[PDB]
Amino acid sequence: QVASGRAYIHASYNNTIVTITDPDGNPITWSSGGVIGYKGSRKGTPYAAQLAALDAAKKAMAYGMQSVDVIVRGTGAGREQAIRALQASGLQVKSIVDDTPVPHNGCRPKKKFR
Amino acid sequence: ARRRRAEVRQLQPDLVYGDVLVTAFINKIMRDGKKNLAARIFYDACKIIQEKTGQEPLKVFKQAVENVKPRMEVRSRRVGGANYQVPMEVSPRRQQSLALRWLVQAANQRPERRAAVRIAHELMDAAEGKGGAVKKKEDVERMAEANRAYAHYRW
Amino acid sequence: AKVKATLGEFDLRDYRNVEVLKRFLSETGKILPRRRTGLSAKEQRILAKTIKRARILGLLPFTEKLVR
Amino acid sequence: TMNITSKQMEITPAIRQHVADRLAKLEKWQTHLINPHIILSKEPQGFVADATINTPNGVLVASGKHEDMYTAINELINKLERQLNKLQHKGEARRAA
RNA sequence: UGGGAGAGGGUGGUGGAAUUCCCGGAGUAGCGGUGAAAUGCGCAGAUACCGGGAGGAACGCCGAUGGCGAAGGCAGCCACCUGGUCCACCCGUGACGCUGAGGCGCGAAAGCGUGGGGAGCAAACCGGAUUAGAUACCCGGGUAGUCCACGCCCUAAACGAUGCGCGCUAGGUCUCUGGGUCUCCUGGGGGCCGAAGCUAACGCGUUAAGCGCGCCGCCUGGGGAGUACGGCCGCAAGGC
Ligand SMILES: [Mg+2]
Ligand SMILES: [Mg+2]
Ligand SMILES: [Mg+2]
Ligand SMILES: [Mg+2]
Ligand SMILES: [Mg+2]
Ligand SMILES: [Mg+2]
Ligand SMILES: [Mg+2]
Ligand SMILES: [Mg+2]
Ligand SMILES: [Mg+2]
Ligand SMILES: [Mg+2]
Ligand SMILES: [Mg+2]
Ligand SMILES: [Mg+2]
Ligand SMILES: [Mg+2]
Ligand SMILES: [Mg+2]
Ligand SMILES: [Mg+2]
Ligand SMILES: [Mg+2]
Ligand SMILES: [Mg+2]
Ligand SMILES: [Mg+2]
Ligand SMILES: [Mg+2]
Ligand SMILES: [Mg+2]
Ligand SMILES: [Mg+2]
Ligand SMILES: [Mg+2]
Ligand SMILES: [Mg+2]
Ligand SMILES: [Mg+2]
Ligand SMILES: [Mg+2]
Ligand SMILES: [Mg+2]
Ligand SMILES: [Mg+2]
Ligand SMILES: [Mg+2]
Ligand SMILES: [Mg+2]
Ligand SMILES: [Mg+2]
Ligand SMILES: [Mg+2]
Ligand SMILES: [Mg+2]
Ligand SMILES: [Mg+2]
Ligand SMILES: [Mg+2]
Ligand SMILES: [Mg+2]
Ligand SMILES: [Mg+2]
Ligand SMILES: [Mg+2]
Ligand SMILES: [Mg+2]
Ligand SMILES: [Mg+2]
Ligand SMILES: [Mg+2]
Ligand SMILES: [Mg+2]
Ligand SMILES: [Mg+2]
Ligand SMILES: [Mg+2]
Ligand SMILES: [Mg+2]
Ligand SMILES: [Mg+2]
Ligand SMILES: [Mg+2]
Ligand SMILES: [Mg+2]
Ligand SMILES: [Mg+2]
Ligand SMILES: [Mg+2]
Ligand SMILES: [Mg+2]
Ligand SMILES: [Mg+2]
Ligand SMILES: [Mg+2]
Ligand SMILES: [Mg+2]
Ligand SMILES: [Mg+2]
Ligand SMILES: [Mg+2]
Ligand SMILES: [Mg+2]
Ligand SMILES: [Mg+2]
Repeated sequence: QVASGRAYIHASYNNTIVTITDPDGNPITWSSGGVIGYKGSRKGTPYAAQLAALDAAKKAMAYGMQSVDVIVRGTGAGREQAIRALQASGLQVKSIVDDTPVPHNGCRPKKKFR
Repeated sequence: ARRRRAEVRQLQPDLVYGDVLVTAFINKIMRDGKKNLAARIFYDACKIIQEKTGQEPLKVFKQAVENVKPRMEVRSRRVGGANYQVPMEVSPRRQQSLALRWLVQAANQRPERRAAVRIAHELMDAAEGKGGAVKKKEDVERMAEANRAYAHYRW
Repeated sequence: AKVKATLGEFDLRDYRNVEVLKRFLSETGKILPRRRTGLSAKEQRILAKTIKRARILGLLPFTEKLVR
Repeated sequence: TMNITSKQMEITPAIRQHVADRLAKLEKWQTHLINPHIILSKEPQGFVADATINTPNGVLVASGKHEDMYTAINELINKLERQLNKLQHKGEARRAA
């Protein structure tokens, strides 16, 4: 069991996946917009993310998780609602950092982002 | 409509109970402009929920109204290329109106023959908790709870 | 609150003045605009070019995680 | 069903049928052809062929004029195709965003 | 002579972010994608997360209505080699000048030949959708090619649809780069607005499309047609 750890939010236009890990970054448990029961574009909404965050706290708290630094990646719509849900869950949420990957103009992107 | 909110008609209180909501139900019973008939069908039922239930028609009546008032409803909206079922909160004017409408409707499905009997027995089941009248409310609500995912698409 | 004010004279080429240079970077390690440094077009070029060498020597970051 | 009205002219069951063979083009879109009505007539310049048809997604209404009677029928069907094909695909555009 | 600015060009190095793949760990019922979906991927352990590694390509912020080039075009950072150009002194030469049919060189991309490289992307192609149908648009895959060297090809909305040089004809303003004596004054660029004037109008206007001189290229109704024949060039495609 681990009392302190990391909560990751991968927030995309299609979905919000949330995984909670240990202080060493190795996953304890994870939820997602599909896990709580949605298919298709529903998996992208904030309610979708809100359920995945809460099922992720609900999950990790059952292992003794208490404190979590929050890490956020991606400009999804259900993003800001995922962080609220983590705080209003009962987890010490000691930080929020945003490690969103931006390339310094690297690989040419697919036609739909050009 | 297209220029301002039309004003809600106030309705005169009745003369058997002096209530403004007992009247607004009387109307919903009334067919082809025969209000005298709308009265004696309703009132006969008030006798009924007294004969078979030692309590107050106006008490049974109003409680059944608060038992069919749909707190949440869905109201469609075409977002992008799909007509989603967005969950709107309901106006207490509309809650009133749907409850009164669904009562007679859920009543005028019942099996017993005379109308006044169906109006009492449906108010005698909605005031308690059961009845097809309440089912409409409970169904409509679960239709909105199931679609709270789109509750942000509200206006 | 412009950056060039909160700093008396300084060399716009001393790539080893991490203390002065680091102020010209945003809280996400990025090179700040002219609207925020107050350097003219002429001098803003030399700032950026020496931030970039300072990064290569390792004295300055290329990017920083955003905290809240 | 399919109704045909020759106003102030005489035509034949054969000619009337040729109209039906020509409205059948609109069946290509596989949408309901509700009470289609073909009105024929003769101006001092050539024939006029009118048509009102309603579908699940709207009505079609056009008029084709020409010297040749049958050539007016094609132009009428020419304009009816365009109105129907728009009714079937106009709502497809505004899907994004 | 003495200074400046700059993604100008070439060569050799090297920095960090991101994607993909492989390896280690940890973990599980989905992930991905769309307008909504499905193909696809996933209990043979995916996605999400941490560590290790390989590799190619492009350089985030700065970055701009910006800078440079004769045009095409040029953007991490370092160094070498190299071009064009502006400024200030008014020292030297002594009309040495302008243009320029031919000629020669340069010439985005795509394409070609030999060899290398190949992460991402992606013609062709396959499959899913969309749809009346959908040889498309959207989605999941994917080969040339995109990248390096050398050699070809020589095209373009190669655009300012505005050839070059010189002179002359209000100004206001914003900006880049110099020089003063630094308020401001003046040179060289980049725009905007406008005097006169021009223009069929739209618009141009000291960055002329105004007023003038020199020289070059070019036009002479639309289609046929940038086609045919011929000739030259090209490996071919195809170019003139
Ligand atoms: Mg989705
Ligand atoms: Mg009714
Ligand atoms: Mg009903
Ligand atoms: Mg019940
Ligand atoms: Mg008929
Ligand atoms: Mg007749
Ligand atoms: Mg007839
Ligand atoms: Mg046709
Ligand atoms: Mg049309
Ligand atoms: Mg010199
Ligand atoms: Mg591959
Ligand atoms: Mg693994
Ligand atoms: Mg990794
Ligand atoms: Mg930019
Ligand atoms: Mg420019
Ligand atoms: Mg002299
Ligand atoms: Mg002399
Ligand atoms: Mg010359
Ligand atoms: Mg020549
Ligand atoms: Mg070329
Ligand atoms: Mg090429
Ligand atoms: Mg080939
Ligand atoms: Mg080839
Ligand atoms: Mg090749
Ligand atoms: Mg070969
Ligand atoms: Mg490959
Ligand atoms: Mg296909
Ligand atoms: Mg198909
Ligand atoms: Mg077919
Ligand atoms: Mg396809
Ligand atoms: Mg594709
Ligand atoms: Mg691909
Ligand atoms: Mg091939
Ligand atoms: Mg080949
Ligand atoms: Mg090529
Ligand atoms: Mg080459
Ligand atoms: Mg251009
Ligand atoms: Mg030019
Ligand atoms: Mg031309
Ligand atoms: Mg030119
Ligand atoms: Mg100046
Ligand atoms: Mg100065
Ligand atoms: Mg220039
Ligand atoms: Mg100027
Ligand atoms: Mg102007
Ligand atoms: Mg004038
Ligand atoms: Mg003239
Ligand atoms: Mg001027
Ligand atoms: Mg002057
Ligand atoms: Mg100029
Ligand atoms: Mg002109
Ligand atoms: Mg010339
Ligand atoms: Mg001709
Ligand atoms: Mg050609
Ligand atoms: Mg030939
Ligand atoms: Mg040719
Ligand atoms: Mg030519």
